[PDB]
Amino acid sequence: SLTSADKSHVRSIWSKAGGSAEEIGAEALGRMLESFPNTKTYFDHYADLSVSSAQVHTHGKKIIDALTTAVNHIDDITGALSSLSTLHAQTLRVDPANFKILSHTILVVLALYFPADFTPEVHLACDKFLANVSHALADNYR
Amino acid sequence: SLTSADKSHVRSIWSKAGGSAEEIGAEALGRMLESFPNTKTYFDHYADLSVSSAQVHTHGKKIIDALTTAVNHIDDITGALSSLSTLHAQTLRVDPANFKILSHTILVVLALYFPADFTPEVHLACDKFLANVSHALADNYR
Amino acid sequence: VKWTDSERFAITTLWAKVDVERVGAQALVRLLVVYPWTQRYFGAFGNISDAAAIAGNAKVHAHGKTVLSSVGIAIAHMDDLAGAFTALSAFHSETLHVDPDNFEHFGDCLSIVLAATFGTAYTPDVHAAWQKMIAVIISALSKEYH
Amino acid sequence: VKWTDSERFAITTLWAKVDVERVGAQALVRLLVVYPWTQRYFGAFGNISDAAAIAGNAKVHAHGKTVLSSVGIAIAHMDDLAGAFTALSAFHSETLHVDPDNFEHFGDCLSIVLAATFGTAYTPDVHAAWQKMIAVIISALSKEYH
Ligand code: HEM
Ligand code: HEM
Ligand code: HEM
Ligand code: HEM
Repeated sequence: SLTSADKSHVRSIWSKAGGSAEEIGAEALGRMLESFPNTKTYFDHYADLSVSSAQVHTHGKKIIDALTTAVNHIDDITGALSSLSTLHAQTLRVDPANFKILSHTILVVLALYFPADFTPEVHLACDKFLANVSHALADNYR
Repeated sequence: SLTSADKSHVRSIWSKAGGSAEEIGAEALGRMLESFPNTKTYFDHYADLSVSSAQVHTHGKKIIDALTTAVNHIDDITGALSSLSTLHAQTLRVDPANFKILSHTILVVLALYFPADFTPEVHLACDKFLANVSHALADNYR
Repeated sequence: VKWTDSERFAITTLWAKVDVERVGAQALVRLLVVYPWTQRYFGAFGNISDAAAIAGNAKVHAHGKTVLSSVGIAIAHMDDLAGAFTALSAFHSETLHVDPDNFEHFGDCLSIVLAATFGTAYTPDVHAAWQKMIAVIISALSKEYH
Repeated sequence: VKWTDSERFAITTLWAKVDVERVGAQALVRLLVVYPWTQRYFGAFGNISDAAAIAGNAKVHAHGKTVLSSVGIAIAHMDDLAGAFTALSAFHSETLHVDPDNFEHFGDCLSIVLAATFGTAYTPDVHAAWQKMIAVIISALSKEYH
């Protein structure tokens, strides 16, 4: 579970980044698609998978906004994300092995854009937080 | 989370096997050590790692008894196993990647000894249940 | 990979008693039930959304047998499998986009089935050799990802 | 592994600006803090039980630099790494018993550090090439497990 110190660290880095939701989310999504190309089949309906893609921008903002909501309901990530879990499991049919991939590219992007804020302990906190988010999104799969 | 149908299935197969705690646990531990030999360093203090080893028998019974306790407190696996989590994390220093390995050899042994009881749905239930046990044991690691 | 003679023999002898139909059906059935998101990858099979439907599905049966015959082929190429499986790897990556975590789910299902099928004949040493064989298969199928 | 010229160049050019000291220390620091059970494997380093102690530890620093120089060596053998790393793989398996999941924790730390170090120069394409390089390193280090 996230400790109080973890949640402070997550709220801190997210407060610093949430204003760039679209840019951050497009970088993270874009990077998932290019660095882990087995993910591209999920977004094969988009004409452009690049960071400048308007569809990648729109969807990237959705991802970061959903995480912001989780950060604001950090004591119950399960309830915040259970609807999205159903969606990814039943409608989108996303293999849940992919959740850690987007979690990783999110961390990369946070490092890239806020290197002084993303200290080792903040990374730890943010890694626990995205594992919790991923565990939550995986919960309805079986 | 485990559904009611999952918990019935777990209690069923465990009711059928719990009487053979020692034999079952020695097979599962023995098999972990031989099939996944990167685990042997954790039990390097034992003179014999074979299924007939008296130390493997004593410890195998402990493992199966701890799982039995979890099966009997199946609505709160976290509270049942938090002490063991601390122990594996702080005292034993077991890398938590190993938890899925013993989970798998437990499933193998259940299949082997109760093939007609270990139907696909029971396997599903028991796989969810041991993932939950593993997630619980991993909880105090960071 | 380097094999001991005992590993070699454990594998080929067990294999000589494997019904590739029953074992292959049962392994694939378990994959589809225990890891039900893998059902996405098998759209061609029709209704595989629940356990009784998966288990009675004749296309699940035929495909399990195909997977197990390919296992047979891996055994025949057990000294050169990375190479023998190049197309099959490439096929699972580039055409199907299977996350390779699913290869070990399948391996686990297969080992579980062999235990159920063989009982006490699936001794710890024979299990260990089969886990090594499965690990080699997994590694070969995961290779043409990079 | 097959490399494009663009991948080749992305890697060697980024590498020409890497401070193996600062990047190697920071990657290892992150490994020890974010995955704190890896601390068990590094008993020789003394007190590495908390973040400020890990980060100020001169043995953590020296060892991070060693890991990054080995990364340098992988780059120099990027067409034959499975082979070049055989002893190093064998060493991590048979002497140290490192679970190979930890190789990807380390890879992730390294990519994170390169992003922090390089900022916008770590473009998606350069990140993709580096992830491929890390995946090759991981695969090479995991190989002498079977
Ligand atoms: C932190 C993890 C994740 C979060 C927070 C997240 C969030 C979301 C949200 C909020 C939507 C709905 C957007 C809308 O209403 O328009 C969505 C859709 C989607 N997600 Fe995710 N997701 C995550 C992981 C993944 C992964 C790993 C994949 C695939 C590799 C994936 C694939 C999709 C797809 C295909 C859609 C439909 C998007 C579209 O049609 O344009 N998601 N996700
Ligand atoms: C389902 C997962 C697991 C359960 C339920 C379990 C349970 C236990 C229990 C109850 C004990 C204490 C026994 C006593 O008081 O004498 C224990 C000790 C131990 N566990 Fe586990 N454990 C699990 C997984 C693992 C794994 C995966 C490893 C290593 C690969 C491991 C290594 C140990 C070791 C080294 C000890 C000390 C045993 C001794 O000193 O003889 N455990 N475990
Ligand atoms: C681990 C061992 C596995 C082996 C040995 C194996 C082998 C095979 C073979 C031999 C074929 C026939 C290919 C051809 O036509 O040339 C095949 C097809 C296929 N495999 Fe696998 N496979 C494995 C795991 C998986 C997993 C885990 C998935 C998905 C979760 C998967 C999905 C498929 C699909 C979708 C096809 C095409 C089936 C169709 O006809 O509709 N495989 N596989
Ligand atoms: C992923 C890339 C990694 C590389 C490239 C790497 C490379 C190296 C190298 C070059 C050495 C020096 C070996 C020698 O003396 O010949 C070494 C030592 C070592 N590595 Fe790694 N390693 C990696 C990951 C890991 C991980 C993840 C762990 C543990 C979690 C680990 C644990 C060790 C230990 C314990 C030593 C001995 C250190 C000592 O002097 O006390 N390594 N490694």
